[PDB]
Amino acid sequence: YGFQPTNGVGYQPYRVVVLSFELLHAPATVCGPKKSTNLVKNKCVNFNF
Amino acid sequence: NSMLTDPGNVQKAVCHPTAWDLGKGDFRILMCTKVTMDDFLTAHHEMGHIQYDMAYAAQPFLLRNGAN
Repeated sequence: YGFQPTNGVGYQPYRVVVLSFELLHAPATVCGPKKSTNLVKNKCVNFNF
Repeated sequence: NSMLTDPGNVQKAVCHPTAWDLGKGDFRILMCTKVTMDDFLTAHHEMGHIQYDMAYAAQPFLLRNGAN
């Protein structure tokens, strides 16, 4: 490719990244991000730590 | 990229309406347009060469002319 800056679109360079997820088998790994809040004190509450 | 008037420089540049098809999908019009209905019409004429050029740009290189 002889790329030049004065080239119509469709002739200018594009960078490409191809992500390919390939499963297999395991006991655990990456996953979503859990949410949280601001714990309190001196109040019957329903909590998860 | 196009140069629709003669420049703000006193610039020596052949002032003649024309439509260029440099390649690689790069289309430029070279004219020195004045505010007249004459150059309002040749603007429509010179854009017609561009829209003809943009249409057959998917053929191979040796067939990118008019049909005759």
